[PDB]
Amino acid sequence: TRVHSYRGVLIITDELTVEAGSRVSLSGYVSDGGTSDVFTICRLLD
Amino acid sequence: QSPMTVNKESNRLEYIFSQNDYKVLVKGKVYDMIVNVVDESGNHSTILKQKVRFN
Repeated sequence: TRVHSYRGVLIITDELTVEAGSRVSLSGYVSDGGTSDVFTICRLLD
Repeated sequence: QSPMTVNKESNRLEYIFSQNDYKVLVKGKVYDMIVNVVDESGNHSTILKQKVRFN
């Protein structure tokens, strides 16, 4: 009788996954003119 | 001559009259309201020329 044993290595298996997300943000409004240069009263003529 | 309020929210040029202004006014006189607006490029411009009576 021997009963003699052996020894191995520590083998482990795992599944890893990292995830993320996305969101789009928008801000708009109906045009009521716009930032202009030389905002002055005018007198058009044809 | 007093500055007005450029109101973004209500989209109006407004001014409230106080008790101090009325110390230089007389009840009945028909004054003229002239409104000037100055843009970024420094251009004074008359917008309104209404007449007001404080009765």
